[PDB]
Amino acid sequence: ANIKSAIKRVKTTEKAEARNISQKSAMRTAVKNAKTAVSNNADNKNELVSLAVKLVDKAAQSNLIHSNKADRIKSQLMTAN
Amino acid sequence: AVKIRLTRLGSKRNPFYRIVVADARSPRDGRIIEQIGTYNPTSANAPEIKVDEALALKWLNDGAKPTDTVHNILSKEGIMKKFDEQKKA
Amino acid sequence: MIQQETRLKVADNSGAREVLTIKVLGGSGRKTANIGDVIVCTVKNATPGGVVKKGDVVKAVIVRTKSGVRRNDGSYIKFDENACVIIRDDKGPRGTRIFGPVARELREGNFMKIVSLAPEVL
Amino acid sequence: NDRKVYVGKVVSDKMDKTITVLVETYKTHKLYGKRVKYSKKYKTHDENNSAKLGDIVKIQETRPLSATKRFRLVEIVEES
RNA sequence: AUGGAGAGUUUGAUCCUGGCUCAGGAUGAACGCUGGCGGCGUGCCUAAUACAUGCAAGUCGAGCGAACGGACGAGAAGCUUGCUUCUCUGAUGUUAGCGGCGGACGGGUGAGUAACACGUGGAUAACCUACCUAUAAGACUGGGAUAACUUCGGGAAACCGGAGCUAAUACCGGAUAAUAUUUUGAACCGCAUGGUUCAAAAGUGAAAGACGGUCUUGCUGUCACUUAUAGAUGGAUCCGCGCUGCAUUAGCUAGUUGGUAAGGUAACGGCUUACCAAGGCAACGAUGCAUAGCCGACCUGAGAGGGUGAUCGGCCACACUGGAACUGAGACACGGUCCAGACUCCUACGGGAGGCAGCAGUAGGGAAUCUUCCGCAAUGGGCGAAAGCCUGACGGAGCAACGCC
RNA sequence: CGGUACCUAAUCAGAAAGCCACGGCUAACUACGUGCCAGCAGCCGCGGUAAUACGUAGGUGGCAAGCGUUAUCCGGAAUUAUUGGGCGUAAAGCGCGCGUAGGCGGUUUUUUAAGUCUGAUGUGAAAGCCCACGGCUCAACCGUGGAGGGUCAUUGGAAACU
RNA sequence: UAGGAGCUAGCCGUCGAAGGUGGGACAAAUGAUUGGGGUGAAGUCGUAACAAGGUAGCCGUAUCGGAAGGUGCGGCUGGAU
RNA sequence: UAAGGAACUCGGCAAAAUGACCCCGUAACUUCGGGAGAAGGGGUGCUCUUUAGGGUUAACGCCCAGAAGAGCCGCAGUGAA
Repeated sequence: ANIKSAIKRVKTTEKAEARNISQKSAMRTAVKNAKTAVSNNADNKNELVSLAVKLVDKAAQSNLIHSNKADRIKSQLMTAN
Repeated sequence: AVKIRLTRLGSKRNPFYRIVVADARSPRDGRIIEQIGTYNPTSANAPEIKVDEALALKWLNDGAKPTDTVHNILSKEGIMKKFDEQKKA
Repeated sequence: MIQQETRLKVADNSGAREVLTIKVLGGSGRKTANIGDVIVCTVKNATPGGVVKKGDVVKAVIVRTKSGVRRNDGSYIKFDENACVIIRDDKGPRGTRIFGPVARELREGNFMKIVSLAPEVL
Repeated sequence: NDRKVYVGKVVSDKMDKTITVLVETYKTHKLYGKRVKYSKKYKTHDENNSAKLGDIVKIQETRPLSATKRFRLVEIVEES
């Protein structure tokens, strides 16, 4: 017996999870290569890091990621750089 | 949000209300934070409001909201009138 | 081709897990059976509980032989095991939870209740 | 605030920076009222394998540093 | 200190040991006989067994597109000179959608769990916290999209699967500020460590609606907005003790116990994965099996102590059974999703659906436990400027000598 | 809720009692029937021709909108005894040694404060139990103020006894 | 043209509930028949104990007997001089 | 040799199936030796790295690899017997 509010919440949670995993995989990709670019002393060791630290609190002022995993990721980049 | 409420005690066809600052998600007759005073509509003539006004202002200054009947209780004594002078100063 | 003393998986929750055929009913001298043919059979491995128990003699219809049937358009269908549904002597089953695919060729044998209680029919 | 300040007696210094003290006190019995000694092996965190077996060690509790040790060392009153 | 009694029974007759049986209280009691009422309470203890039907979570037009209804300026007039044909200012009303918030509370149940579940007392220099309150600083400039709607196909259906349009406090891009983070200094502690100025580099927001007055304006009040601090709240983890019966259960562990790294968690950590080391617990009862939610409390007792967990509160656990993640401040979610399973239902047989341990009710079990009622008027809760709507929470009515007076 | 609570009038002794016991514990008994039969029974035990114990009838008594039976729990039960029991013969001393763990341990002085005692807090929510008032027409019940948290933890002290 | 950055769908293998087997452990129900016990009424047969109970009884053990019991060895007085 | 799988038959007669090696596990019952290769499972090709034993020895080499990763190929790796 579906109440007529929960049939609308299952709709708007599919619409809102597609926007999340697009953004949340982009934050995990942009730190997968910037942590590689901290190694090897490459060219964009101060440009991809500025992109990675950017996206990991675009997703922290929104509630994708928590504001203590944001500070934990951006400390694992900027200490090693 | 914490809000000053009325938790009813007493028997059938004889309501007795104690006034209570409590969280909005607790049940009515359930767990409380602090019990300010009482309220009794079915007495002889008065409502018999007892409020320790030194303590009711400790909650109104950090987020307690009266809900439409204790806001009449506090105004019947005069706590809500005296509440402005903390905000005015 | 299903003859006497063939073990068949039982394809519902009638209480049986394995069953062996006594006779292929039909006519006299009838040797084999395919999809849509009713066989009389004793259960050998039975589920604890249910309806039928080990040593009951039940009637049951063939669904999904391993040597399947030919259709009028020259099409064929074959399955990886021989299965079986125990019925209740009005061409209606014992269970309500028929398992596995059922061949189409028993729609025309008035086993419509077995079709409706089944997965995708092919 | 402040944390608990127990004193004990080491039992087995195994390898890798861990000793286990033995705080012994006297619970009384419920019905008959007789005092009875009982033991409690409290795992604790040695810094650099300092304390040896036989020592009496003052300890203090801390945050969980492993699965079973919750306490730290502060001071050694006597040793062997 | 208002606090303690007994009797019968072994014998032909005694004394003693010793069990047995009564006199006293209570109950979620049942049954038999009998039966004017009234007031407060209480009423599936069994099968955490399966459930027909209504019905318990919705709300906001002052977030905004659409729609629909219709007054009101409403022509020429079919002349039936008032019927509106349509046209319209469209006042204003209603909703199917998008969106915000609430669905994690309230309500039920005690299956599982002998356990940091609970009780009590602590700890967090290892923690998170939407709304609410307070303090400041802000709210700039652009963009594309998609339901609704129109059209198509499948299906008797209900809903899928396509095609083209549209709006926002939806979504997204760019500016502008932090006490976050990473580098360098000066205090104090309880080991890692903190707090409070400093000073350098990178990083990050946004919303408009309905008013007011007056300038064809530009400031503006109400409450949404997001940024940083606090407070209040709710939550989490850790610890000392207190936790049933068996030894006719005596060896349990192998990520098990440490280490060093790395990930990841709100957070510490064998929490997980690599290597290194062989530890760890246990007659003070490891383990195993069996039983049981725990406590306030209630019943009993002169106390010591014994017994119970109905009702009423606190906490935990569960939501047909077993796993999992999403959304969100908060769930790994009772009238949410996904998967697996066992049952059950509709069917035009093409594929669709449901989970009363919510409130009454039914069948079944049973010695046994009720109306498919009324109301949001009170108190409380949600959403709203608000009126207000929704609230089987709750307030009442009904039945039963079930108890008390 | 509800034209309910309640208050005014009108009428009538109208319609509104059963239930279990009667030997002795245990306050309440005589008579007919029946004659180890039918049956009672919590215990001991009643019935075979004069039954106060069966069955009925008249009495009486317990107390009453209830009464009685059954089930379960605590008490009586000092029949798990710390308070508060025992082991020659009633049930109960291992058939006796050597000894591990544990329990317990002579006298004095100094000393510490774990046990112990004492006083400063804090806390053991609300409801109820006890006590005192208030509101129910009384009482049940309801409300408010108090013993009070006495279990524990934090803090000073005391130093005999372990 | 569009492409790169991405992203989604799919695909690949580690962990994974249920299921599949397999041998044991544990627990419960049932089972033709069976052997002790309890209780009853006694069908029936004895006389073992209690009186030095007909041979003092009893305890351990062996043996014999359908059983009660009998005997050997040792012990006891809770027995007779 | 489809499909079935002892329905054959006096009877699984015959045939089939099992088999090597390595690893893991192996019950009732016992005269304690056994049962026991009980049963029941798993693995096996080739190529390249890692070191790695036995020592062959001036040693890695000679010789079995002591083992672990990585890769390749087939329907199948004691690929025949």
